[PDB]
Amino acid sequence: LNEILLPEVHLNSPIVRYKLFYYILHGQLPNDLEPDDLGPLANQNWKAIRAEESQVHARLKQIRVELIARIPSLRWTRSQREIAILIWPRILPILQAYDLRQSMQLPTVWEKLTQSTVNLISDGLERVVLHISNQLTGKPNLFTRSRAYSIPSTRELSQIWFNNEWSGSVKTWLMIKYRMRQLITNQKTGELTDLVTIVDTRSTLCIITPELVALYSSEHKALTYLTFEMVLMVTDMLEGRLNVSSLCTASHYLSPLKKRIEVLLTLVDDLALLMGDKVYGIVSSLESFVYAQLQYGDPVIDIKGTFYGFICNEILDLLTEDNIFTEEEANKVLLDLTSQFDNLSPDLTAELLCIMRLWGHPTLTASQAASKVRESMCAPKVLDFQTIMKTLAFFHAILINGYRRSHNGIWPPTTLHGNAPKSLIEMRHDNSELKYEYVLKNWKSISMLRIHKCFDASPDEDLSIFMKDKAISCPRQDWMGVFRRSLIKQRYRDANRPLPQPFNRRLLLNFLEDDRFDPIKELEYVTSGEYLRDPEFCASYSLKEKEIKATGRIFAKMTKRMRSCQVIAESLLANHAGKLMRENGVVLDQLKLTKSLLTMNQIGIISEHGFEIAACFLTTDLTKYCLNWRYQVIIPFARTLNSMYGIPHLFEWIHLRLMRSTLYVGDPFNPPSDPTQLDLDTALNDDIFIVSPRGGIEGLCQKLWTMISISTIILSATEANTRVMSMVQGDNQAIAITTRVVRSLSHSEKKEQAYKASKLFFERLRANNHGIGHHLKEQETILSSDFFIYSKRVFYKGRILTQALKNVSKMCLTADILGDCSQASCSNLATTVMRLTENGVEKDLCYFLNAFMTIRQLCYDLVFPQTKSLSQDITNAYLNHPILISRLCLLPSQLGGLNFLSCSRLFNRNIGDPLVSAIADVKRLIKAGCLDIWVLYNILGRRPGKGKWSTLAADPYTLNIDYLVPSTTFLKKHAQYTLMERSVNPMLRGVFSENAAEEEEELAQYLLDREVVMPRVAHVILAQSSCGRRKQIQGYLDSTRTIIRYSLEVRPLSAKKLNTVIEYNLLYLSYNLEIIEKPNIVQPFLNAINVDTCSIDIARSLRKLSWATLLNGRPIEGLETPDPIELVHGCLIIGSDECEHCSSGDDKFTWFFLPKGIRLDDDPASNPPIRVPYIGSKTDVASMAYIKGASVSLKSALRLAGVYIWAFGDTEESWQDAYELASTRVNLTLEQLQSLTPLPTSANLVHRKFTPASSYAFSSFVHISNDCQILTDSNLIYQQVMITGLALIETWNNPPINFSVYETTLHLHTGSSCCIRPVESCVVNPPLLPVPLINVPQMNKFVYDPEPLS
Amino acid sequence: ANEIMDLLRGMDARLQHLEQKVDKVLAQGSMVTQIKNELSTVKTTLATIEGMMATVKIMDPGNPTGVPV
Amino acid sequence: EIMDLLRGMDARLQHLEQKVDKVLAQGSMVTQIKNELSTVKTTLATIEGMMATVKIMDPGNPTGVPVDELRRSFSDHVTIVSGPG
Amino acid sequence: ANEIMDLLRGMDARLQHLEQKVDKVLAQGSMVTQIKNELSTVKTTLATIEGMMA
Amino acid sequence: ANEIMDLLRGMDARLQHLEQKVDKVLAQGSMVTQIKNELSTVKTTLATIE
Ligand SMILES: [Zn+2]
Ligand SMILES: [Zn+2]
Repeated sequence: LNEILLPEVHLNSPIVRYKLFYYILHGQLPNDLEPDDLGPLANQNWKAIRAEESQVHARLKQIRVELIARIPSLRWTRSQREIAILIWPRILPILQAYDLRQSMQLPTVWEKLTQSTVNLISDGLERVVLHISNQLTGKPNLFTRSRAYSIPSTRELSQIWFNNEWSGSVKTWLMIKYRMRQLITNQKTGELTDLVTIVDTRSTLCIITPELVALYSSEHKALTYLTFEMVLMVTDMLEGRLNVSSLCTASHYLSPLKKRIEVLLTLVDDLALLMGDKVYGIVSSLESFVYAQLQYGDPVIDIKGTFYGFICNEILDLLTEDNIFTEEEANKVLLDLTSQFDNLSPDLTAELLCIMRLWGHPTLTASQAASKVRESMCAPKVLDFQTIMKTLAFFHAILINGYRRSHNGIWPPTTLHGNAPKSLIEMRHDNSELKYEYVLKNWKSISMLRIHKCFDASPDEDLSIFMKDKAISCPRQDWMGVFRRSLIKQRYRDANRPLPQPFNRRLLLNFLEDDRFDPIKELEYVTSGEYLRDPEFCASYSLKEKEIKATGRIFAKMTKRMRSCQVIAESLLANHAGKLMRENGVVLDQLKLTKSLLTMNQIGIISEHGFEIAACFLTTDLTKYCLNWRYQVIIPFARTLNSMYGIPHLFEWIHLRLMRSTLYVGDPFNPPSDPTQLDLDTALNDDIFIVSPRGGIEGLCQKLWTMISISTIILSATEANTRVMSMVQGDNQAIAITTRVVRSLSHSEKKEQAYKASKLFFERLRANNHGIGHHLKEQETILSSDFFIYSKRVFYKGRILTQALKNVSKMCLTADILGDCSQASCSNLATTVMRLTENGVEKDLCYFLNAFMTIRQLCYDLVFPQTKSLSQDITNAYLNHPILISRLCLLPSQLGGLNFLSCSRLFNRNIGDPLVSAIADVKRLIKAGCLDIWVLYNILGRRPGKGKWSTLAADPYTLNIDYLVPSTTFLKKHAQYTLMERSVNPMLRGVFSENAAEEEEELAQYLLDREVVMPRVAHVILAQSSCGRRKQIQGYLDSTRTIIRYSLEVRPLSAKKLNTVIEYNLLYLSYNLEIIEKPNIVQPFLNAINVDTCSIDIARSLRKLSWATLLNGRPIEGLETPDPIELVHGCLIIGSDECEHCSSGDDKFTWFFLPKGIRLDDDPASNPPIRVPYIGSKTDVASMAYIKGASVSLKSALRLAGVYIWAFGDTEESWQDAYELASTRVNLTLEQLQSLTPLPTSANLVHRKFTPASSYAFSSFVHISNDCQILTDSNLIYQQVMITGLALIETWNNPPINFSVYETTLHLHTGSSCCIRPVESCVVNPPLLPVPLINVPQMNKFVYDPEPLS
Repeated sequence: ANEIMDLLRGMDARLQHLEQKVDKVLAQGSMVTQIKNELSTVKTTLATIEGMMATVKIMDPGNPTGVPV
Repeated sequence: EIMDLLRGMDARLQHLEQKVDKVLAQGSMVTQIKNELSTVKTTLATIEGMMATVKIMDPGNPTGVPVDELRRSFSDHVTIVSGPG
Repeated sequence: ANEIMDLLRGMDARLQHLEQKVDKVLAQGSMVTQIKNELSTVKTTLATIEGMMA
Repeated sequence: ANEIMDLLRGMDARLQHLEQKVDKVLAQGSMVTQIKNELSTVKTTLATIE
C-alpha cells in the first residue's frame, strides 16, 4: 500500500525552522546556532528525547559520526574551525557549488536520452509549424515575423535547457530528492537497514537520510542541513530558475529580461547571506516595485514616482533595520536592484513577477507568525459612527435596489422609521428606486429601516458545501495534541496530568459518519447561543505554505460544529443576499468578468476616428482588512441580514466567539515556550498565543466584508459626485474613476484633469475606510492614469500584460497527485504550455517546448523509476529505443499518447471534439515526417478495449481503448465510493446504492442500444437522471490526499488492484507498445484512410471500429466537430496582395481587419478607436410556460424530457419514454410535464481561476465580419473561427512588436473545405429494450421532489 | 321708551365689543399654527437622536443583541 | 317682558365678559410656550450635533489579563429594538 | 318700528358673526388637544432615554 | 320682535354652551406646565452628556 501513498513530490507544507533544529539537536549535529535561535527547543531535556526515537538517533548519530570522519575540523568548538554551518536562507549564493556530478549517472542518462529523442523530431516539428503557417496565412513567416534573429527549434530548446546554468544544480537536487524519497519509503515500510546514503563527491559531501540531508562544500567550506520539505523547496525553486532562464534565452520577447533577472538573483542571493530569513521582505518589496515602475511611466506629473520613491524608502528601511548595510551601502544596493527594472517595456516590467518564488520561502516560526496577528488584532481601533451609519444607509439603499431589478420591481418588506420624511414614505409606497443622490442626504432615514424577511433561504439549499473537506481543530481540551509527543511529554510528566489525545478527525468524515444531521439543527448552534457557552470550542491557526510575506502566513481551523455553521452562513449569504448587489462588477462567469474588466480599463481610451470621458484607476490591496474588522462596524449589517434571512442571530458570530477564546498557532515542532502554561484559557498574549482576538479571520465571513466595502465605495463615490465602476473582490479591489473633460484638450492635460477629479474621491474613500477603522497606507493604495490590478494581473492601456515567466516557473517534472502517472504529468505540462501561449510567448516556441517537455517527462519517469519492478523488460524496451519515446510522446492523448496539447489549442481554448483535433494533429505529424502512417493504421486497426455501455455515455468523444483513465482518477473514484458506502448521513440516505453500476449500465444501454447511437444525449440524460444525480453527489466529494489515505486505510484495496494501481505506468507502456513499435497487420479496407482524408471521416471510422464489440457496426452520430485549423484556409492580405481563395470560387469567409498606425502605450487619439474584443460567447428558451422558483430536480427533468424528444423521437411511445425518466426525479403528471417542457428544437446538448485567453493587445482594434458566412454546432464552429482569426492577428504582431505600419486583412476562408457537412437528426428511434428498473430515492430531497409545483 | 331703544342701543354696541375681544382671542390661534408645524421638527430631530443613542447601546460588544422577530 | 328681554341679557353678558377675561390670559401662557419651545429647539440642535461627532473606542486587551478575568459579559443573546421597532 | 326691525335684523347678523367666530375657537381647540397629545409622547420618550443614558 | 326676543335666547344659550366647552380650553394650562418641566429636565440631562 505504501507504494501508492508516496511522499510528496513538490512543496505543499510550510518550512518549519524548529523541525530542522529538532533534527540537528537530536543527533548532536555540529552547528553554531546561538541559544536564542533554538527557542523552546533549547530547554528540552534532550537526553530523554534521545532515549526514545532510538532508530532516528541511530541514523542521526551515524550521520554525525560520518561528518566528523570526513571533516575532522567539525569537532572543533567555539567556531574556531573554518567550516561554517549555515541554514536555508544563507545557503542561497552557494547552491551552484554543490555538483555531485561524478558518482551520479542517472541524470546523465536522462539528459542523453532526452537529447537523442528530441534530435529525431525537431525537423518534423519545424515542418509541422511551417505547414500550419502556410495553411493559416498563405505565407511562411507567421511565427517568425516578430523574431525576424534566432529561431529556436526543439533541438535548440533541449540544448539550452540542458546546457544552461542551474542545469547541473537541478540534476543534483533531482538525484537528492529521488534518493531521499526512496529512503522515506524504505523507512515507512520498516526495512530499518541501509537507510543512510553517502555520495561523497569530491568537494561536495552529501549524506541523505529519510529525515535530513547534510551537504558540505569544500570550495566555500560551508555545511548545511536540509529537511525533506526544504529539499523539495530547493529543487522546486531551482527548477523554476532553470525554466525562467531558459525561456528568457529562447524567447526573443523575454530575452531582454534574462541578464537583468540573473543580476537580480545574484544580488538578492548575496543579500540573503547577509540578512537570512529577512531577505524575503526585500523580495516582498520587489513584488510591489514592479507596479511602481509602471507608475513611473504615467503621464500625470503629480502621480509619477510616488510609489517608486516610497518603495525605495521602504527597501532602505529594510536594508538598514539590522544595520547590516550603512546608508551609503543601502543606497547602492537599492540602485543596483532598481537598475534592473528600468528601460523596459510595460509588459516586460510586469513579466518580472516571476522572481517572487525564485528565492524560495522563509523559514517559519509560530511565535513570529503570531506576533503579526497579535499586533493587528487585540489593538485599539477608533471608528466613526457617522461613517458607519452612512455606509449602512447606502447598504440598505443598495439592498432595496437589489431586491428590485429582481423580485418584479417591488421593494422588499420594509418598515419605515419615525424620522423617515414624507418623501421616503412616498418612495416606499410607490416602490421607487432610491437615488444615491437622495441616499447621501437624509441618511438618518435611509438607514434605521428594517428590511424584514425577504428570502426563504434554507440551510440545506446546497449540498456541495457540506461535502467539501475543511480542516477542523481539536477540542479546547487536548489542544496540545498537535505538538510532537516528545516535547510535551516531559512538561506533562512534571504536571502530573495525562498525555493529550491526538486529533485526526476530518470535517467531511464526521459529517458523513453522523446518523442524525439536520442543517436546521446545525445552525441552532449559532441561533440559540450555544456557541458562546460551548467549552469544547477551539480555533487555532497553522502556518501557511508557499508564502513570503508575514501577513497570510497562517490559516485558521475551528471545531466541527463551528465550521459547519460558518459554511452554512457563507452559502446563505452567497445564494440570496450577495446576488442583490452588482455595484461591483465581479461575477462567477469568467467571460463577462474579463469583458467588464476590459471595458473598465478602456473607459478612457477614446480616439479621433465636444466633450470626452477620462479615467483614473485606483487599486487597493485588501489583505489586512480581515484582521481590522471589528464588531461595531459589522453589527448593523449583520442585524439587517439576519432580519432579511429571518434568522435571529447567525451572523456576527466570528467576532463574538473570538473575543472569548484564546487562539494559538499550531505547529507540531513549535510547543509553547513556557512549560508551565498547559491550559488555553489562562494563556498570555505572548509566544504563540493570541488572547481575545477582536478581529475576523481570512475567508471567514468574507461576503459581509466585501458587501460593506462595496457600500463604502458607493458612499465615497456619491460624496465626491463622481461616477465609478468598482471591481471589489476578496483581497484586491479596483476602481475606475470617471470624469468628463474637453475633447480638444491635450492627452497629458486630459489625464491631469482626470487625476484632479479622482483626488476628491480618493480622499473621501480614505476618510470612509478610516471611519470604519481600516487605515489605508501608501503600500495598499496605487493610483495610476494607465493601469489597475485585478487577480494579480495588470490592465495596462487596453491590454492585459503577459506574466508568462510566472507560469513557466511552476512547470516541474511531476504532478503531486497520488497516482503520479506519466499521463497526469504530461497533462500538467500541456496546461502550462497553453498558459504560455495565452501569455504572449511565441506559439512556435510553445509547441516545441511542449514536445520537448513531454519527451523530458517520460524519459525522466523511465530512467528514474518510482516503483521497483521485478521485470524491467518494458522500461528497457523504451530506454534502448528513443524512437519509441518520440512516437509515444508525439501521439495525441486521445489516441493513447501523452501529447495533451493539440495544434488547434495554440489558438482557441474551446476545442469541441478532441478526437477530430487529435486526428488532425496526427495527420500533420505524418505528413511532416514526425510519425509514420503505419502508426495511424495500427491505431485504426487496434483491437477494441474493455468498454461498457456506461463508458461510452459517461465520457463521450472517448474511444474503447484501455488505460486512457489515469490511476489518479481511479483513486479519487475509489475514495468517493468508499466514503459514500460508509456515509450514514440523513441527506445521503438514498444516494448510495449497491446496484449503482449495473443501473448505470442498464440505463446507458436503454439510451444507446438504439438504431442510432448518440452519446451526447446519453450523457445529458444520464446526468439529468436520478442515477446521474447520485453520481454527481458522489462526485461532490473532495477526494484529497488525506481522504485517499483514509479510504485506502479503512477499505483496503485488494491484492490485484493494489498491483494494477502500483504498476499502472508499466502496464500503460506495455499496452502502447503494440502500436508504436512495428507495423502490425491490419484489416484491408483501412487502406482507404489516408493522410489527405478529412479528420472527421477518420474520427467516424475510428469510433465505429473501436466500439465495434459494443455497437456491432452501428454508427455513432452527434460527436464529430471540425478541427479549427483544418477548417480554415486563411490568407493574409498586405498591401497589393489579394486573396487566392476569394479570387478562386470560394465565397465563405470570416473577415478580420487591423488598421494602420496603432502604436501601443501612446496617445489614444493617434491610434484607431479601441473596443472590447470578442472573448467568446457563452450560453445565451420560450418554454410554453415559465415556471419560476423551479427546484433543481424540476429543470433537470424538463431538459431530459426535451432532449429525448428532440433526439429519439416525437411520438407517444417516445413520450412514454421521457415521462418515466423524468419521474425518477420529479412527480409531475404527463400533461404538466409535456406543457412545462421547453421547446424540443435545436437542443444545445451543452454539459460536462482567472486565466485570460490572450493579452488583447492588437485584438481590441480589429474589425470582425461574418457577413459572407452562413452564421448549435455551427455557432460554435463560427465562434471558434473568429477566435482563431483573433489569435492569428495577435501572433502576427507578437508582444515584441508594438506598432502596425500597415493595415492587415485576414479572410480565413472556411468554405471550400472538407470538414463542413450537413446536419440531420431528430429521427424517430424506438428503444429496442424494456425500460430498466430504475431505483429512485423518493424520500431524498436532493434527488426527487414530491411537490415541484404549487 | 326712548330709553329702551337706547338700552338696546347699548345692548348692541356691547355685543359689538364682545366681537372685538373675541377677535384677539381668535388671532392668538395663529401662534398655534406655528407651534404644531414646528413641533413636527421637534419630533423628527428627537427620534433621530433616539435612534442614535439606542444604536450605541446595541453596539456594546459585551451584551448580545436580539432583534424582535 | 322687555325687562326680561334685557335684564338677563346683561347678566350673562357680564359672565361672558368674565369668561373672555379668563380667555385672555391663556393666550399669554401661549406666547410663552412658543418661545420656551423655540429655545428648546435651539438646544436640541447642539445635542444632536455633538452626538453626531462621537468617538467609540474598543478598549481591547492591552493589559493581557487572562480571559477568565476578561469574561464580564452576558452570554445571552438579547432582543432590543433599534431605529424602527 | 321699521328702524327698530332693521336694528333687530342687524343684531341677528351680529349674532351670526358671534356664532361663526366662536366656532373657530372650537376649531383652535382641535390642534391644541392634538398637539397636547403629541407633546405627551415626547415627555414619555424623553424619560425613556433617560435610563438608557444613565 | 317677540320672535327675536326668543331668537337670541337660543343664540345666548349657545353662548352659554360655548362658555361650557371654553372652560375645558383652560385645562391645556395643565399640559403647558408639564411640557415646561419636561424640557427643563431635558436640559438638565443634556448637561450630563456635555
Ligand atoms: Zn477571400
Ligand atoms: Zn476536413
